[PDB]
Amino acid sequence: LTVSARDAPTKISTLAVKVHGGSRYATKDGVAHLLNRFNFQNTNTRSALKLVRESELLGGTFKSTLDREYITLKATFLKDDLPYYVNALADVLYKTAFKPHELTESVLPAARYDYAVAEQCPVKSAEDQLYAITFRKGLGNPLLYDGVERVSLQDIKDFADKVYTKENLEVSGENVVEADLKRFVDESLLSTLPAGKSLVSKSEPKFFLGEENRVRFIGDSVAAIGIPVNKASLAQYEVLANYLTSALSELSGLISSAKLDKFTDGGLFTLFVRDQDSAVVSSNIKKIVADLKKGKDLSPAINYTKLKNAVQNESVSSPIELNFDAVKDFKLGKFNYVAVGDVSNLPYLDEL
Amino acid sequence: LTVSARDAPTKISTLAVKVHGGSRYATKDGVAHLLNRFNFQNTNTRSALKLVRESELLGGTFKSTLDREYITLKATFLKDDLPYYVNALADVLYKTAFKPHELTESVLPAARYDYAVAEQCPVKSAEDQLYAITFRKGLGNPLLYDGVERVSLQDIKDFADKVYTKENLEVSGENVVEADLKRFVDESLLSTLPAGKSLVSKSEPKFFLGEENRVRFIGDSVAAIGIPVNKASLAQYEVLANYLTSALSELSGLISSAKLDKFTDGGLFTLFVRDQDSAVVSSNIKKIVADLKKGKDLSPAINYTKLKNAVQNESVSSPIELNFDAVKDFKLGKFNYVAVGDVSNLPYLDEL
Amino acid sequence: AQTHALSNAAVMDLQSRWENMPSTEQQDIVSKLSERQKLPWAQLTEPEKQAVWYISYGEWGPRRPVL
Amino acid sequence: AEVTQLSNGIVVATEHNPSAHTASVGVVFGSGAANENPYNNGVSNLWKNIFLSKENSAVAAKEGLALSSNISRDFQSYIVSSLPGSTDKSLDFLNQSFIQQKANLLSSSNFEATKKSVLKQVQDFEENDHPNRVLEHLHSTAFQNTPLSLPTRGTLESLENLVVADLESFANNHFLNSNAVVVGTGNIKHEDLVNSIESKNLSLQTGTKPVLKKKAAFLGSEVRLRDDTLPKAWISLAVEGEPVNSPNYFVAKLAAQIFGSYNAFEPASRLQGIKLLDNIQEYQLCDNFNHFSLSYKDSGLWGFSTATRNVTMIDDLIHFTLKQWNRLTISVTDTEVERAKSLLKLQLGQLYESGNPVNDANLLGAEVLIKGSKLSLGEAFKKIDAITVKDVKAWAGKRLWDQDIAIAGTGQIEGLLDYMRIRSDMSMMRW
Amino acid sequence: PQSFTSIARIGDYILKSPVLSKLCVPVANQFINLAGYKKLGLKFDDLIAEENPIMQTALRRLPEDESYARAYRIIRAHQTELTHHLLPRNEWIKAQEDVPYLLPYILEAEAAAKEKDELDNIEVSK
Repeated sequence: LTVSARDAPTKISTLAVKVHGGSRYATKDGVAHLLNRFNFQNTNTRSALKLVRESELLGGTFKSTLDREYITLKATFLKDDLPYYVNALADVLYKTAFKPHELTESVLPAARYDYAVAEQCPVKSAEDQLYAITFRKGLGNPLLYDGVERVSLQDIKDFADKVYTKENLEVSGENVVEADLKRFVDESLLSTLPAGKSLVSKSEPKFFLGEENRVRFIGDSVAAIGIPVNKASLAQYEVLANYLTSALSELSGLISSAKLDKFTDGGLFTLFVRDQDSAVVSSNIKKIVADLKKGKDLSPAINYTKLKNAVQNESVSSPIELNFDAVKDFKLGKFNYVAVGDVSNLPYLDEL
Repeated sequence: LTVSARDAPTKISTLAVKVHGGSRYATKDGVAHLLNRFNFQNTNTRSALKLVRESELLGGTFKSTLDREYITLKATFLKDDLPYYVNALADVLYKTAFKPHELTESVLPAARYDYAVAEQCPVKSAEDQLYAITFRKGLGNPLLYDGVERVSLQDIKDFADKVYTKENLEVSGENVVEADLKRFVDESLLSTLPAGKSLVSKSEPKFFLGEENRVRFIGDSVAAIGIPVNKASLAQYEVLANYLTSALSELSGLISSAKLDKFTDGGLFTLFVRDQDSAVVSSNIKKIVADLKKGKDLSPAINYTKLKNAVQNESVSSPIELNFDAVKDFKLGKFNYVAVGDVSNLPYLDEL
Repeated sequence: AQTHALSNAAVMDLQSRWENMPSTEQQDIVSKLSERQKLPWAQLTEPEKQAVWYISYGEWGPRRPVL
Repeated sequence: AEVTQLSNGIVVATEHNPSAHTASVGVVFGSGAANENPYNNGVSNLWKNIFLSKENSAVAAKEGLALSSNISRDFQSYIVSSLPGSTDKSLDFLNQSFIQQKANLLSSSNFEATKKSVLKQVQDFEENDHPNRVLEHLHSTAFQNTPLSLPTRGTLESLENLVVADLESFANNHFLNSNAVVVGTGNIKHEDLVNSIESKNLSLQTGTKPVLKKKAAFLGSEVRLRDDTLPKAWISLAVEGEPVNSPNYFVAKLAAQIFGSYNAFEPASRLQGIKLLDNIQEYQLCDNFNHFSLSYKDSGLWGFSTATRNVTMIDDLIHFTLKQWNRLTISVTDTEVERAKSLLKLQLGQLYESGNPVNDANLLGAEVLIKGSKLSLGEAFKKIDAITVKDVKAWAGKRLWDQDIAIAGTGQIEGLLDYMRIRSDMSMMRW
Repeated sequence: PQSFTSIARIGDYILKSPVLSKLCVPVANQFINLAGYKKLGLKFDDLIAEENPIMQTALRRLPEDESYARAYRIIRAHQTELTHHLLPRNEWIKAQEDVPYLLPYILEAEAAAKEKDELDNIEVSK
């Protein structure tokens, strides 16, 4: 239970509760997706309809977001309504009803829509494949629920009790008086949560290199590569991501996207090539991997990376401080590869 | 243009025309499947309806079948209508109409039904990936058409012009006089076909060992392994398949199916384990793999496999000649592996 | 003089667009066509020729009819 | 908070945010797609892509700078973002690449390549972005034969005939000191920005922008682009609205907040306190809708947009939504007004406090280019809190009750009824 | 309800006869001009009644580009007639553009339906 906030002369405030309950901690496939969609339903003292109607007359909104590390509950509101939204967030983590009719009428249909709009994007399918073959169990767990493994109402109840503990969440606010937030959190239902254990481990995640996978798909073709990154190399691959997409590189016109996803214990580097013609995709990926195997000079991109890092760390309240000053060169070694689309006309790993 | 027949004092006759035009010779994905479903449509002299109505009053039927090596046209009829059915098959290979509205109304809807039926079976899925990862572009081509690669009406016409040649097909008959069949094969439209070239390549195909693949699926979990076989070791793997699915083996209770598919240049050995619960699939596949690594004695099953091979070869006319008299032992080496179903609870290749 | 031709986006249909053009943009078209008429006339393009005829004798301004 | 000076023909406006981690400087011009003609439509879109070309961006990247540009109907902006300790580096880049030395950007092999890529962006927009191309045809038919009807991206026929001499003509008439505002947002100081322009002697041309002949004029009409191969139906419908500087500027925005937005697949959007949801959820009339209030220099639009898959019940969706607009004139509760007050303040507070210095620069320059200054957020909250039920009824009586409408639609719109049938729904014989 | 196979059989005999072609074809050209469907921007093949299975089959097998064009000519004719006017003379259909585009699809569908009726009433000899 760590509480922190920053003040400002501003009319709008934000409050977030971050829980280490993402898909990498899920006991069953999609159990974290179902708990995320179950968040702001009826509680034991208040209904979902009453919460929406009352909050609208006060000027506020609610949102729940899921990624591979966190489940986040967010409230945006007017500045003077702070004590109302502290109790509202505390009630969600404490006394959710978990009614059987709420799963079939509102929670399951919502999860079907999220899965339907993500199975149509070949880039999202390729990224999940890269996570699966790099890390097998854990960070490689599926993100969304698709019904392959049967998840029941009792499983969602059990998962919530495991992750909604006093030692597994952090409270942060924007444009909030820090002294006032601590008093409101202290006397709310958050202080009476069970004191469980932190689910985050201090070790490094086991990874695999040299893997491959192909998926048939009707639509655009996608080719992608993936590189696991440890803690010491995080700054080197952050410059590489910004150098490849910017105008400093001749390869920028062939690369659809490129990014580094950073965790507490490491990260993963991803690069995507996507086009409607399979011949274009085949020629581009071969030229990209041949140029990176020779080497690059990532010095002219340090200042550009420093500005881009500060842009995306403006909202994040706990950004790890990277150096970027000791980054000189890059040389491609071993990597994972995934092809999605017209796989009978796309290259294999041994041909790259 | 090879013609051969076997005679018998019976009532029913059978005529078959085998073309080296299977899925392994397809220029585009599923173009051989589409040519299979256009084989008995309208010709330039007779309609599809007229042929069905005329042969019903004479006592005969028609069929066309596709596999990875052959396209087969077959006719079953009463023994005295031989000349009628020779010309009916000759007209199919010569002057098929290939109309734009036949593909839209009859051929494409028939191909969608075939693909949807095979997709619902996890064993057919696991066998397809085993062919894909062992041989990549030869025998690894997809069998059925799914629309991933666009195939036009001119593509099907071009494919037929290449495989329907006088040097690429054989004619066989059962309960048919051979002298009469040779006369009718001549003075027919088969003798006026273009004399192209045989598409058969004698060299052994390239294969790959130690591969893996996983597919998520809702239904029954399936674990399968596959082994490429050369021409000189076909008999050894023929005994092993019969032994593993017989009462002589203790593993036959844990095995769902096992077979050896034979080609003129080699073969592929397949073994499947299928169950509704993924805990049984994981346990059964581990016991089978460990036991096969130690080694098995196949001498007790030689006599059993001689009779089983005779059962299958009665219908076939050109089986592979095998000996079985020198099969002594077996020890498992390297193999490919595919997991279909609830993959998060099924083992990986490194754990077997 | 200014030698390069006036672009098609400039004088495509001068008769239809003349009445709504801003005045300062009307003066700029006149200035450039005056330097262009100093060249031999066999070089000028058709939209350029139709513009110079319309601006002098077109049925606008003074030449507006009674009804 | 904000400070504006007129040291010369150029105007300097700033917004100091000492608790920020970036700074942005740039120039916003008071011209947009409303200052073109059918034959050069899309010139201002070509200028934006020249500023963001590869060669121009390579120079800025080596210095640690990021380039941004936006084109609207009334303005266009060119922004350079940088770290707080490198403001003078961005002013130099803006000067040497845009204010002066514009010929190297306009070189051949650079105009040709940029033009080829913009032609591809426009073609994809006209074939894939159905909800956004319908809103563009709504302007085209509501303000036909008028400056306010030209699309902000141009057309395939204007661009295909644009030539080497067409782009230089536009910048002569419109990129001037009297038409420009220099804007600095983020971790920058007003005194530090003015002291830098006065040293580098930054200056644009000294002309005056041309004066148009016509003005914006609303005309009730409709355009239909039927396409039976598409799976949905996209429809936009609006009446004449309020321009910026109108006294009824916040009443029209509050009126659009009463009906709000909707998403059929979001569980919390089905519990909103809007009475329109009771008629459209029983048979699933639509997938989503949103109400807007667009304000320009001369006029504006007030209406809503929908996308639906229930192609056989489109008339019910239109009939029920227009009958709810009828209640603004005759019978609107106090609770509806008080709820919309709280949601409008939250929506405005998010827009003006997003924390992105690029967004603030566009909003600051556009406001100063019209009103001469910028209204404080606290001053806007006082005006919103003062609206009454009697103000809503008076506004809706003159703008909505029995008035002409403009309609645009595409997709499977065979079930959209005729103009007069829809037009007759704007009042009711019972009152 | 006369079949197009019957019309074509009679029509061809006139065209292959040199004597009949010179006396009948001139009359037919004046007959078409006086009919005046070209002044509404229509071809003759757009006037054939379509509420039967034979014409619903032929219209299904027509290519998309032809089908889209036909739908525009029909809509334009309805709006022109609505106003009790004609089209401007330069928009009229020319004689060289009035071609039987749908006729081959109609004849192919008619031949299939006739062979189905002759096989349903088949009688096997010997």
